[PDB]
Amino acid sequence: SYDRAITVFSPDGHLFQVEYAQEAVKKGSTAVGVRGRDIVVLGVEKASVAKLQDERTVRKICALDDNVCMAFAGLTADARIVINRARVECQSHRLTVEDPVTVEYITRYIASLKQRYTQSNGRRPFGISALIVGFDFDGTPRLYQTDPSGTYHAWKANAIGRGAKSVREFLEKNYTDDAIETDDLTIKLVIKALLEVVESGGKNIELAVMRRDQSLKILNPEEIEKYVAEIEKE
Amino acid sequence: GFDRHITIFSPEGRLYQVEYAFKAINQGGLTSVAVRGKDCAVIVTQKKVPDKLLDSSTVTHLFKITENIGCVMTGMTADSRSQVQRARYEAANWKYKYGYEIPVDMLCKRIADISQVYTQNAEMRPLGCCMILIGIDEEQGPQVYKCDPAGYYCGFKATAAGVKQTESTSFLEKKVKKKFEQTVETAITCLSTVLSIDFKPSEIEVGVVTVENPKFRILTEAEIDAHLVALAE
Amino acid sequence: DRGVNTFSPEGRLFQVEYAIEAIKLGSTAIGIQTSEGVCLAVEKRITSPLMEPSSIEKIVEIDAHIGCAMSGLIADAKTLIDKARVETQNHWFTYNETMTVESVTQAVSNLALQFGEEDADPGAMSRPFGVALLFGGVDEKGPQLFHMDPSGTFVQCDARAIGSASEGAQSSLQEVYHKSMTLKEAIKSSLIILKQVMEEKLNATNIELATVQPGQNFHMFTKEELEEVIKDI
Amino acid sequence: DTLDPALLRPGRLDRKIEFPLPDRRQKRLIFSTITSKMNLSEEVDLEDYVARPDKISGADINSICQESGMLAVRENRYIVLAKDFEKAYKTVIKKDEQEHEFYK
Amino acid sequence: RGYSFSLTTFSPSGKLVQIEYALAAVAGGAPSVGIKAANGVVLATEKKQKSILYDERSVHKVEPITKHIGLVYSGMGPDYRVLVHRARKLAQQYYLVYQEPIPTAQLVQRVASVMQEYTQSGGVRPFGVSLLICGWNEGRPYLFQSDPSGAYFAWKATAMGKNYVNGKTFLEKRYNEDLELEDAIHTAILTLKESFEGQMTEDNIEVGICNEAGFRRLTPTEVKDYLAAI
Amino acid sequence: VEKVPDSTYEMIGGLDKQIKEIKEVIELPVKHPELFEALGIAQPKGVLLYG
Amino acid sequence: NQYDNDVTVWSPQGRIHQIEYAMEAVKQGSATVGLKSKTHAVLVALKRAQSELAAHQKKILHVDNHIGISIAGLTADARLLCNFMRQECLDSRFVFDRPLPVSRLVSLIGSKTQIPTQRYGRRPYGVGLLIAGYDDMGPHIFQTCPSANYFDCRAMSIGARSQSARTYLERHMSEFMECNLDELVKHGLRALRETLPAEQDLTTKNVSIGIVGKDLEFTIYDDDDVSPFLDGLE
Amino acid sequence: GYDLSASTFSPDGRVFQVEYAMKAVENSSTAIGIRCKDGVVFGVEKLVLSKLYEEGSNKRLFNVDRHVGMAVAGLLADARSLADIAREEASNFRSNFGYNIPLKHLADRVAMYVHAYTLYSAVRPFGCSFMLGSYSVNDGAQLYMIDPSGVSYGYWGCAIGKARQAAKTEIEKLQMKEMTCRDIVKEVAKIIYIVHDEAFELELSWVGELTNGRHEIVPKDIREEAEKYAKE
Amino acid sequence: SRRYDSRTTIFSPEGRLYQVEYAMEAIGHAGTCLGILANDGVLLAAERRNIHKLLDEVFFSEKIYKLNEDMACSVAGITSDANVLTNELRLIAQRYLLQYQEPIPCEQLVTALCDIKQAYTQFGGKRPFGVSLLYIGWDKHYGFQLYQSDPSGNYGGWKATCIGNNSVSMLKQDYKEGEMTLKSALALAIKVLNKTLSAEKVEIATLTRENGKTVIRVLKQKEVEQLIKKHEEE
Repeated sequence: SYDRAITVFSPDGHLFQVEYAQEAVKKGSTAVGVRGRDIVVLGVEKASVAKLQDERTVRKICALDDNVCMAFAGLTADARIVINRARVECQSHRLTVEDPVTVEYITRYIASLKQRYTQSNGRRPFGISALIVGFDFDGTPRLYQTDPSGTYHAWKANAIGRGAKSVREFLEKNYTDDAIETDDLTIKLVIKALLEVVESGGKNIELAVMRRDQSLKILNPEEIEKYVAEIEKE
Repeated sequence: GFDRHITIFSPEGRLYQVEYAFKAINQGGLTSVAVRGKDCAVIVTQKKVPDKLLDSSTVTHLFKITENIGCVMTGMTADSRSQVQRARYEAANWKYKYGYEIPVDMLCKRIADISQVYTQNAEMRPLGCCMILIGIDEEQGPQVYKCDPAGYYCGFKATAAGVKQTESTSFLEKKVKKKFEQTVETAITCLSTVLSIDFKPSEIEVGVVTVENPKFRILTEAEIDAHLVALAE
Repeated sequence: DRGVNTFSPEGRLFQVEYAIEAIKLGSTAIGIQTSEGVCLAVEKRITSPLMEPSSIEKIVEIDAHIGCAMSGLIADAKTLIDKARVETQNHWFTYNETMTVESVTQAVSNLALQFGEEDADPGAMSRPFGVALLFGGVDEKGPQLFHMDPSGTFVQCDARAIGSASEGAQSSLQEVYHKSMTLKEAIKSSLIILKQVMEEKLNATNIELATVQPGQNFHMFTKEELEEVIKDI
Repeated sequence: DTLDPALLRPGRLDRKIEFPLPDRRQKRLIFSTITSKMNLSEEVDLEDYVARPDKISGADINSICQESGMLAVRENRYIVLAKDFEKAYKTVIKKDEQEHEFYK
Repeated sequence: RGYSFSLTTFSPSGKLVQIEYALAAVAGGAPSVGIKAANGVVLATEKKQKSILYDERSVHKVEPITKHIGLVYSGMGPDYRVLVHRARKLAQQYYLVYQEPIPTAQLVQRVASVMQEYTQSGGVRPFGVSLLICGWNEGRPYLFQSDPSGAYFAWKATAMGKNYVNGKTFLEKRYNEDLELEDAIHTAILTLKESFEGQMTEDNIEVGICNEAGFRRLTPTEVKDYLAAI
Repeated sequence: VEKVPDSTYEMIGGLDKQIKEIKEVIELPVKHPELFEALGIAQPKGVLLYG
Repeated sequence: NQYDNDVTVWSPQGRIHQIEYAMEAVKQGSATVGLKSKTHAVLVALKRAQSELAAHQKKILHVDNHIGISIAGLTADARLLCNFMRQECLDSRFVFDRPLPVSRLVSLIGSKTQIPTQRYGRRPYGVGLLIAGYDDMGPHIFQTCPSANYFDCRAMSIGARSQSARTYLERHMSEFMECNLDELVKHGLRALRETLPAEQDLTTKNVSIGIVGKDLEFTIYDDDDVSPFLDGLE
Repeated sequence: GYDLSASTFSPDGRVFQVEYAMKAVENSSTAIGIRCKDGVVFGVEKLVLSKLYEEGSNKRLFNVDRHVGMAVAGLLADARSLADIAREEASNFRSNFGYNIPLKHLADRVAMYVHAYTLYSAVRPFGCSFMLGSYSVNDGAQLYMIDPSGVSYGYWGCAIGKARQAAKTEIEKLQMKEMTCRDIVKEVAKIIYIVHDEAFELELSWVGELTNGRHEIVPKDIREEAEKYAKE
Repeated sequence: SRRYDSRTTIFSPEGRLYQVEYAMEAIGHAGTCLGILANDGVLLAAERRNIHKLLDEVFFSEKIYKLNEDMACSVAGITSDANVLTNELRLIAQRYLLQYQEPIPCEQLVTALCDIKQAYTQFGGKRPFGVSLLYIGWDKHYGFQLYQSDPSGNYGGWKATCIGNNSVSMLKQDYKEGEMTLKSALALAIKVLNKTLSAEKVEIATLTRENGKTVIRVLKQKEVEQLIKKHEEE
């Protein structure tokens, strides 16, 4: 019943609550994805979960239903609500039209939801930002990146984590046509892109791939090592 | 922050709204002293008309809750009739809900309790009037009560209410340790010894209840005039 | 601070004159009503070149014969574009005909200055919609475009510029339009976008243009049509 | 409370004597002395006004007892019996405070 | 109408500013002792009014919750009366659904549950009454205390109100685990006798016991009786 | 003037860990700096006495 | 200025401190003038063109079935208030099946715009209506105000520098209660032609007028139909 | 800043949002009401701004229940609001209890309405003093006057407005009890012309034995008879 | 009024949440009760309030709360709030049974409680639940597992994490992740509590099983006097 208008226009057209959510996604993990023309691929430099984590419940990588899956970046507990409501309405859109639900529609639902929390009476618009990847009825490995202002863009790298302005300018530099193959050059581009930022993948990185509406497979740190070694060898 | 703005706890306790509401009942000040008789709870108060243009019958404090309970209040008179109407409401609601006519004590508990929820929640001021209210039940003698604007009803013999409360209760304390159905040397003489007017029978309102006749009666200048000329001992 | 429903010591609301800002922020869109159509264009300001530019929706078709062109705080319009199309098919549903442009523009602009803190159920709005847009549409009266404000003020327009280029492009558009389409208003409007140029020489990747002509319904231009026009300049 | 924090330091003072604003087991002795240098007619009571122990100096004991005698000068009396004691005390027997019900 | 925003909030130190003020308003309240004893408790308290003017049979501080559970307070006046109203209502919900007098522990669960949301929930300030509970509940007696935060602890003896450090230290000195009947009343009387501000009048104290036959207030002829046996 | 400081020497009533640690950091950085400029230590300074 | 959280507060003299400032917010609006004869009342409005060119934000409005209005202040709030006035005027067409009288119309909107002046956090309806209609007796004309205090006036002018139009129109009341339509609306346009910045013309573009009275519907004269009203040289 | 909210007292117990509403009727014109044995006569000062306003541009003598009246002082929006809910209140009494509303109950009802409306920070107080008045066949000429504080007193000759400091003196020196209302309608103009110290286009209404429990603007003849109390 | 609200649901200009990290400093004032899992079951190890004799008997303590047959929880921070929420989450556990006839695998429960506690820090204007409580449990799906949550909302599998003051870094140099042998987990628990001690001022509680059903023991008195003499040096 709390009805104070929080998200209000200040002077010079500046909607301060949303830009405060922009630092709130600037102060998270470092998520990254690549649309690799037959495959899509993610990655989020994780912390010290080997000391005493459980790797099963440190997941920045979730799954929406089977094909679309997202990597949030920021506040890591307001995100899980958006995960749950994405899964719920995604099952409702399996109820009505009965498709392998298109990635455009669910990312319009996420952006419309966060824009509906930039409007309602006193509820602090989210501090998350997504990487809605996936497929559709005919291949088309579309990636989407939302925003706490509820603006989604259909771009192809969108490194939107904490130290990821360097990663998106790197990915601006080093993604033209060399990653059109099956998986190896794409995943090599991702693990190269996050090994720009931190250290070795035996403690830090974890990834996920998705191939043609089957087999959302994560990569355990034994397998990530091979790719990391190849990158190191260069 | 907002200790003296909202009904919340300041440091060292002492929420700064109820004593700001206590100082509200001294505004102007038309002052009641209630006298209790082992068989008759008399009521006294002073009432001043400003300019002989008011209707003196309409201005009063002296309200009637039911056929057995009267009341008099000395707070700010805006907040008075909002409080006495709810007391009439809970009296008639008691008689409709629980059979017998309400006895005088838990009426004052109940209006003390809604005054509590005024001074518990925010966004409402604790309304500044205290309810000297008398009445007789079948079991005990005549009673008298006063809920404050904080909700602390006590069960009194003889307090007072309004401006000059301390001089009145000092006079009554000095004049009750000696031992009074007539109440001729107690009821008016608290006023005439506190503020020294030695009233003509206009400005004083008196409301009695007796064990022989429990109906609440507001007296007129004839019988209060005999009551005043009985101060010739 | 102060709230949203307060008037400013200049004379207008706070949130409305603050909602006139964040229209200077955001991309620029222009529209020209002609005698045989209405053309809309927007330079949707792609940030990086690593990416896909043909999914920044700034020309949105309300119906087959109403297309809008928003700017400013993007994606805040989607609720009132949703209300525009739901109201459109409600009109066609209940009345079995087309619409005007002042009925969709009448219906959307009622939602602009409709907000507040303490009101009905919390599905209401807090801030005003900080998105200025204009409905290019063809009617049985004529082709026309209705420039809205965030204040709910909507006006008849035949040559209107929004966004950051609301002064220089509007003053340039003030002197170059009087007559009719004859295919060259769409080529003398991207010329105004050619003077506006921020990052790139206005190729068929960073501007979206769409016309609404009375013969057809609308035409969101694809790439080879755009670069067919850009080759002619 | 603001004396100086260099006026002591074991050399300039080395001591500190608190004066208590006395209570029950002392107040009785103050009344016994100050009444012991007056004329009393034993209608007075001692421990009744030792009771209500509320915030007195010795100076205001001399004020209520001195004031008791001077209030007995009204009827040109060489003693004091009942009211001048109680009377002066109540008048200036701390001219009250300001309680504050509910809390307490 | 209403506020629907909490006025109790977290300090920049990381603590509740209103609750420590509530414990200040409790600590400025009238002193009250409570002694858990081997068969039954005693919950004494101190009723000092302004003058000798009031009806000391009118208001109570020992008052039961409907079966065998009395509760005595220290602090704010009428907020206590609200907690008695809510406590009697919760005990009667429990009695109408489970057909036994309520276990004391569950009554302290529900009274501490209702005192919590006044540390939240829309403009209400917390109560500032740390009342303490008694109760015989089957086999061995219980004793508790619901702070205006909402916490509660069970023990063998406590005090509250004014100068309660002296009450806790003094009861820590004089307590025995078998100390059971009227000796507890004795030490309760000489815990209130410690300060009292003077003369130990029977009309200014009232006690309540839970002697395996329901909580009951003590008549004023019984407290003065043991005040004759001091 | 502030004659507060009263001459004291070694009559400290049963503190030996404390005087070992304060003499570890109050006369070694004064009367033997040579093992601090060869031990790699920069400088110890500032002691907080909480009790 | 602690009287900025402020339709609940009182300035210490007498002032409510912003619903007179809404009266400022209709002083800022565009100028207009209405008046009444013994037979039929007229409304005249000049329409500001703050653009390329336009319909100049059409002021006088059709509410009714002879109870016409003339707004001057906020436009969206004006349209909200005339959807109210419009809807319950049609409701009085529905239930009672008579023309709703003009006085009860303006009184109950005078009780409808009075509620947000009372309560909390709700701005007053910042629009100065200049309503005019022909009930059973003579054709009334009511200024109402954002302070919810209407006036049973004759020949009132409100808007930007409309005080000069009043002081023309105050000293020319003697030739009212006569002066038929052809010479009445000339007498209102030469009352409007003082609020203009002293440069010469009430053009056919910006002047839109409305006529209501005996044996004629409230009739709007737009860009074309105002051209038969032409005279005056000053 | 103990101001600006009706739910916050002063440090000496004085709710400033009420006394700021009280001066907010002291900057508005007078409206006197004089009781006599056959009914209550009202008279309101008017402060006609321009010639543009016609006769009765703003009613300030409303009526409520076909017999009680509404001489108001302060903000006409707020006074008109409580006028129409007084109409609804006597509507609920006559519909509910059948018997025509006695005025004491209506003044206590509207009084506790406008008082209970000054206990919350979510509302402002009203800014309008006003007075009532009527008589039933066995009531007596009851009139009451109600402040923005919500207090309602029975009067004889109460006067609210700007110049009530002047107006209370002549009503006090006028013979109050025993004259038959027609003269005092005439005499009301003497009070209004004295207290107006500067178009004063006044307006009168009453209830009386010439009315049998009703209200009329005067009928219209004393407006050219009590106008002849110029030069006094 | 908007002058009075604490405005809990506001992002900082640094992007964080003021009322949330004030709860994180509330944990460091009062809080103990580490938890260790093994190949066998999981234990809490806890501290009571002080040395204050005056405490007759706790059935369970004020620290370890039973939730199902196979779960339990321990509590840091403000003890008044968490009591409420643990009864709240207890309701959740039982209604999962009512919906599914399963003993509620504990990650469902932790997810539900973290969603409602996130909902109190999301909107409503209230203060957040100042408790970083943690959970132990078992399901047929996974092994013995403990989760740990905080007033922000996120949680995790936190194999040996303690809460409260004097922060767990020694445990991430001592815990053997493969095998632990729960008696030696008791030994490590009294090691850590011996650095940060009979059952007057300790409260240790284990979760084990026999033949399939789980057994939650609160480790009655004399077992603590066993383990406290199981040292010499440590």
